[PDB]
Amino acid sequence: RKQVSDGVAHIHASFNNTIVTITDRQGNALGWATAGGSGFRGSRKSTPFAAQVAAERCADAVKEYGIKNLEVMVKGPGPGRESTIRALNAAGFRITNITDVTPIPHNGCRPPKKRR
Amino acid sequence: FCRFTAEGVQEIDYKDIATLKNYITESGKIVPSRITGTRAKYQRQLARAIKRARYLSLLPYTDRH
Amino acid sequence: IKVRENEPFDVALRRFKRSCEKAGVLAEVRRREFYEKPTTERKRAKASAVKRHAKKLARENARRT
Amino acid sequence: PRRRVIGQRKILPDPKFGSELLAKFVNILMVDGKKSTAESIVYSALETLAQRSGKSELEAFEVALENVRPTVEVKSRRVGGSTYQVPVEVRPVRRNALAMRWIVEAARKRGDKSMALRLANELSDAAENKGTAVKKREDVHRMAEANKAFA
RNA sequence: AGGAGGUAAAAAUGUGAAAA
RNA sequence: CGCGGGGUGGAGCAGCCUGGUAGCUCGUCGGGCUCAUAACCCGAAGGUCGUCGGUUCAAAUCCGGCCCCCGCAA
RNA sequence: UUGAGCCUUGAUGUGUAGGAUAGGUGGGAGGCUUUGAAGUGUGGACGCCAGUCUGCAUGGAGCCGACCUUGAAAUACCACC
RNA sequence: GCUUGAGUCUCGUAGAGGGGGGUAGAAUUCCAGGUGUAGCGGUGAAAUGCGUAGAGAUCUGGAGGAAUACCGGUGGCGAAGGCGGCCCCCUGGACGAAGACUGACGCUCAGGUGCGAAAGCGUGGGGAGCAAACAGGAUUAGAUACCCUGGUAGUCCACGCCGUAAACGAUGUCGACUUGGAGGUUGUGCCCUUGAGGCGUGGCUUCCGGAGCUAACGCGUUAAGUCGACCGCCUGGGGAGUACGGCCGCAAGGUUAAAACUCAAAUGAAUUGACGGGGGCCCGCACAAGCGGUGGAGCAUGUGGUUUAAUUCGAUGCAACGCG
Repeated sequence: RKQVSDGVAHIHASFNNTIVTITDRQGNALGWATAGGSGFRGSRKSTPFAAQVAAERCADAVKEYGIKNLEVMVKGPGPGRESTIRALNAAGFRITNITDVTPIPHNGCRPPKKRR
Repeated sequence: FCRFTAEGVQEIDYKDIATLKNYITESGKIVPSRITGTRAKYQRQLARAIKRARYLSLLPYTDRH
Repeated sequence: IKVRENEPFDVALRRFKRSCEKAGVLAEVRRREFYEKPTTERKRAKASAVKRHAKKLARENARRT
Repeated sequence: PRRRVIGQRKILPDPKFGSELLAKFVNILMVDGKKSTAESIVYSALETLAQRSGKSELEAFEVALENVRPTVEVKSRRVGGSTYQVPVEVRPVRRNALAMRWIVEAARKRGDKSMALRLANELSDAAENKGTAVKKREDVHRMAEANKAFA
């Protein structure tokens, strides 16, 4: 709860899951989001619909937490990528900032080779 | 497709702040010569001023800080 | 990298990525260099670009239109 | 079946009053070509709908159609890589025929008393939104809508 | 129309001799 | 002797703290997707639910006592 | 502080009958009414998703017990649970 | 002896030229807290792997090693292999306008000599990620297979060593000579710097193509065109670039290099069909939408199967089965 105004939701968007716990810039973490824990296994793991139903079930009972607008920091491609946080804006909960931090290196350490 | 050294002599240096930031973009990319139409030998100098001012902290290595 | 707009956005509305990459540099420069082949795949599509250039010059013959 | 084009053709009407949509409902229940028999009984099916409603012919049948008439269609459409069920629009060419084909199929089962007494049920099953015409339609509206990704 | 994104399950064998 | 637990088609494993279904697979039969073989998909035989007894609308399940076994200390 | 034992107590109890998600026993018959009702905006402890109950309340002062289909009474009340 | 060959100096041009030393941020990421709900995970789907001590996830803090996103381009430099952020250091070679200088000192080269991807190997460090060998789950008629989650050596810097490649523009090097179009291109001459230039000059490079040439393909002023200098190499295919011996190397092997025997073919270019799970398009109930059913079941015919003295026979992948 804690009854605050806004917050900093950092979204680690993997190729399979838009993992986001309702977090803050100070570490205050309450409300999870999972593309597998919201059901949707099989082909439905990397599907955008898995994330969106999980994102509404991420902002579940957060009105009591006081939080309305949340700083989205989306990291990676993400299964939804344009609807996960958008339906939250379509439901009304606007975003203070969408900082899509793509972690681009200068091609340092050698990357793997899956899908031979 | 601009006034170049044959006519428009110009020092391509990292000291001149104006022209240095005129070929950059917000997405962490020096704008290539395929659209701006700069000359190649000066493009190498255009390339160098970015790496030079990246050390001077006129431009970062990323864009989010 | 950033699509906010902050007062009047209310939706995603992200065609900035659809016009630049949208998956481009993430799904290609994530891994797998190989250091040997791509240049031919670059040049063959560049030959296709040459073929796109060659076919545009041979448009005006008669065409019956 | 790639460029099939033709205007819609004609069928046999009802000789009591002027109604083409209700007469189209007759041809569906007309099976094996024994049209005269069930046409007399679709008239009694109209009679037994006129007791659970008491309003009219094409208002009792309308209420027995508006709680059943569809709007959307189920179709498996891929974006290119995988198949999934999507809620897509039905054309009115099928839609007008869709709802009337259902109440006929609703009465093809439950053969307890005569055809009047079965369609007594299926019309009020339709008039109050509690029929196999709509419960199976409720399943389609719930399976497509639960997985909409693209259009 | 120049650039772009987007694209799909495991499936094997049939030894000999027949060219005016 | 006593804290516990286990007996389930010809054999193996869930059903048990929530009673309403006696099921999941192997070997067995055939019918087809192939042009032929193969990978594959269905309906099924057959278990006194260890036995007897008691409540309940009804008992594998919830309980009584007894025959037969296995993890431990007398 | 936690997992148990036990308190003032806090809930909860559907082959089938069903206004009633009734564990047996059990008795008299009005509880209820400003030591501020019979309704509902709304989160939700209960869950066999069948369904009532508690606080607040713009209002504001009504109602059913036996009597009935049930093997049993109707969380009206109710001793031990 | 001069000079157009060749060579030297002058003066500017550009560059991942070589190596050595710092640097910086990001990035998978380990040492953990914060705070926190049950999965994380992966694909064809599932799963071993993995987390309730609180992982994925979360931001601030801390430790690195190894490589440099955009720039970046059929772009540059180097003999080639090959070399890519930045910055100064010692140092390579090429080019260019125009002068002065010695005056044929050159061109190629058996032998010899040096350099020489990666992998491998030797001693020592170093190890983050990737990943041989190695583990498991499944797909499977087989899995020492794709897909999938762990991981060693190796990658790593320094010194050695090996000396192999599709080390390949599959074209030796040197110089002369022979229509052009269109890109990239850096020194550089004149004109109006009038203005995004006009008009050239040459180094080098890319593509389409002329005569010619070529088996044809195509190459085509960087030739495979027209000639000359000289080195190296081939004589049908397999056997075999192996055997034996020498040589070199720590070894793995490299290297120089047959014969016997066997066969009458091996091959290359291009042409017309056939097929491709090669890509696109048009199209027949193929699919799509419903309607009706063969199959079930009660009966009839047909043939096989199983029996019979005969239960004829021919048809019997698609084109046999109510067929003759």
